[PDB]
Amino acid sequence: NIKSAKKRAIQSEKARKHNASRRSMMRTFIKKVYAAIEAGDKAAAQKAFNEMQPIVDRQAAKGLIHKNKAARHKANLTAQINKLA
Amino acid sequence: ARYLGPKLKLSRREGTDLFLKSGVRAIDTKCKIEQAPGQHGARKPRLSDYGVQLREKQKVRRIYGVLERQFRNYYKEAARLKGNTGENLLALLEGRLDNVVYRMGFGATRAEARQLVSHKAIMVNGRVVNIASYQVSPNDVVSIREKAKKQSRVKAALELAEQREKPTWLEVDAGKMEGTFKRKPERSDLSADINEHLIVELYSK
Amino acid sequence: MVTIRLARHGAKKRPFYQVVVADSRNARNGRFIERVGFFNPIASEKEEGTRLDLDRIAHWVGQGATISDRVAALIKEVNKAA
Amino acid sequence: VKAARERFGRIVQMHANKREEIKEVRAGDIAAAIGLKDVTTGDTLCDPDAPIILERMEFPEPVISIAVEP
RNA sequence: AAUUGAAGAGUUUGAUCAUGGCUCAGAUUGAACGCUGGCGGCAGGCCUAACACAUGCAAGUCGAACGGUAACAGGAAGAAGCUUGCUUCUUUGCUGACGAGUGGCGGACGGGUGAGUAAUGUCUGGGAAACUGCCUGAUGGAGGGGGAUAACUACUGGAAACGGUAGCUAAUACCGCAUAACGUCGCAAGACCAAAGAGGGGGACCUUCGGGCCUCUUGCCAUCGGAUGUGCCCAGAUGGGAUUAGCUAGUAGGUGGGGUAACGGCUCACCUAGGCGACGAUCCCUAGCUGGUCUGAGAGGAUGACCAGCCACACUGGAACUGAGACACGGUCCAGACUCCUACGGGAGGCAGCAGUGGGGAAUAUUGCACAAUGGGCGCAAGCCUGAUGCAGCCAUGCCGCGUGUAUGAAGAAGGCCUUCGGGUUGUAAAGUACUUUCAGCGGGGAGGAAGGGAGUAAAGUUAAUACCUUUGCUCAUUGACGUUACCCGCAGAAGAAGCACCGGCUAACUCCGUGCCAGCAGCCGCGGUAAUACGGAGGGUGCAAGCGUUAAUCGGAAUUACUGGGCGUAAAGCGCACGCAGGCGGUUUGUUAAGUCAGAUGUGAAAUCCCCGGGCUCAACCUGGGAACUGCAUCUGAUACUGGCAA
Repeated sequence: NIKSAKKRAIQSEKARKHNASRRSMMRTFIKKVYAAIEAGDKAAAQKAFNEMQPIVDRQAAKGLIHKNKAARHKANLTAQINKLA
Repeated sequence: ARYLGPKLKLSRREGTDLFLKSGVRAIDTKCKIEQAPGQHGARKPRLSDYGVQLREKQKVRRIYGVLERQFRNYYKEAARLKGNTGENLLALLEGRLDNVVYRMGFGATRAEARQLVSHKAIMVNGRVVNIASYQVSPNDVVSIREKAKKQSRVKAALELAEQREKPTWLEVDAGKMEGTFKRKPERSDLSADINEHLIVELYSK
Repeated sequence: MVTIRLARHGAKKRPFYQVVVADSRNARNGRFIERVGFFNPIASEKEEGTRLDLDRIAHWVGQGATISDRVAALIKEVNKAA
Repeated sequence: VKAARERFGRIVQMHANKREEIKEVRAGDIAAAIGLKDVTTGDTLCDPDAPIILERMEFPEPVISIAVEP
């Protein structure tokens, strides 16, 4: 409130609206692979796996994911489809 | 700090002539030594165990001028000094500046020798001296500043102390108002009239 | 960036400085790992007055240790390369 | 008049009742110092420790002796 | 050099001994009350209400990021009061520099208060499942585009706070495709991922005449590592109470998904029915913790004010965001409590930051000064910001000293005081006499804390470069809040500077006089009966001393919870008496791991602190140097006498 860098509190929700959009942009493509897990095609998920596969790694690169949740989520999902075969 | 009172009662209540009212005419003749100190003490008191340590306590606290607050901390460091703790406490009572200039002949008493110490008139080993609690180390010499040397009162006080035996642990020149300090005074060197043994029994408990 | 800089001791109007290694946010007279020497501004040429242990200054900068401008001024007043 | 040595916080002079501060005590003004403990009414005070110009003037007398009950 | 340290006395009784409480002499206070009061240096100085808080001030910076230029300073196209360029002036942002906005970084550091918490904490060892901005080393790269957008205009709401909409545009801001590896996912194939640019100088070339071009400086980005700030797990200790006996339902555990940087019931799904506890569980009260300080022979007790580490917290309660890192002291939102501005719509706010206010209270500070020191943030640097600090005010609160004058001085004055009324005494005391006057007061000389930074030259490297940048000594003029500094010399005069407790014993120091178990005295036993060494005053001393007594508190003495180191027939104390599962111990012989114990080595035991020997403050206190200590803990490898386990 009182300090001369109160513009940081203006810049926070200026930033947060962008990053939570990239959060929202990230999660729906992590969600999108979980659309086709329950269907039963090993490549329907794998084709959409390559839709988040840059996007979770663009956003690990842009500065939101700490490089290790991406290593988590590209590992379980790759073994998700291979659990059935 | 100082008493600055009637300090020959202090030689009359204690009896021994511990050097306060010395002056030129060394015989007193005006005090009636070994008597009551006042107006009611005509009887001889019993002098039990507590007071006979207390009565010689006034004998050591009055030769050199050291008070109650100053004598006690000398004992504390002396306890860690090895060997005879009476000698180590005497190793701390014989470094005073009013001690040495009284053993230099400068001054008809300690107070007149305090006066030359109190009024900047001493130089020691290339430093013009200050506060009289200075323990004066060995391998040092003592001197007097040029503005306060030979001023109408140092002369005859140097006479009655050149009749003294010049106790040879420190040497005085006295013809240009300088002396020399060699080392410490041992038990073999003092008057040996002072019982130091009843002091330690006070700070033993 | 854990640095090598100065820290302060002594008394009122008569300083004496204690050189230390520390992170440069760490409460100047406080937390630190290993002092290497000290410094007295009232140098007093009898015995000492500024002592440096040079072989840890060469080794701490081996881990990176960006020095301060006064400890570097001690290097130019210790005659390091002499 | 009490034989005690006190000290100052400020001096205050009000414009409307506007306590706009001042550190200068001009001879002929009026001030309102602050936080002095034992200052009664009718004390003749001296700043450079000079002899006072002693003033004793508390001589009206109250006329009623009425008790209280809090 | 470094643990040379342990004492008692009064008090029950006619008297003695024993038992045993009581009390006192020591030391130490974050102190307070009263009496009184000169000075210097060094430390500390709201503990009680984390009570409520007016006022000012504690975190800003970069233009070498940029669009811009709102002030201000030049200069420039142009232009004159007509003193023919001494200059009035609108324009241009060509520069200095930069309010405001966007943007990079910090704002989590430092500071402040102990309310919570008995264990997610701390401390001290050990870890395995991670990250790490700034910093640093090495290794590749750093191409080419684009769309929004504040500011700034048009119009404009509102008392103000604070905004409104349509437009337009720049940037190390944001988002794209190419291109990626010793980086990531996966058995193996393969599949994806980054960014940037500003500034300085300059020769030919080049001139669309912003420059392109070479190069130095500075900067970005990917990654392997380190210093490292931090996160997480385990063991053992870390308080009182059993008049606190059972507690628990994500509670113990598995599988499966998910989760966070990381590991787990960290979380859902289902199965199993256990987990902890009388070797103290849960419940309750109180409390931050450690190094350490106080005392003490030692072992132990009490306690963590100042100092440094760790923790917690930010009015109360909660959640999540941004960022390297926060569930953020001086940030967001919601809620509550209580206040403040109002033109009555609507608006705000956080001192357990410095200083202060009222109140609480036996009690605790200037509504201060400067950024010179050191540290920090930002930045190229110059600098700015710095109540972090360096000082400086108030305080005999404490720890140490200085001085309050000295020699001579007998008729042994006066006066007081007591008295065989003779005398003695106060008392060398004073007066008097001879010096001297430290600090005073006062007047002037006058070191160091100062290192740097900036300006000029040359040289050593870089390169096209004799340029720039960097570095090297030198040269030049300057930077001190403290400060009428410390400190030295000189001046007249002893002129301004002594008081407080006590006197029956403990425990050193007396008679009267005045009251008569009256008024009073006191730490303890006890005094006062007109006829007091205990009461009140005076005088005489006593102890101390610019401090002194009392009061409160911890330890000692207290062998008064006795492991070191006590007792139980009569003094407090043996269950009314047996039985007995937990539990505690245990005869002798052989072998055996080596748990216990023991030796040695290694690493840790932060620094300060206590101690030992020195240096510097003139000496002391104080401030430090080296060293010792840190009595401990773990781990590795050895010994088998006695204990334990194991076996005969």
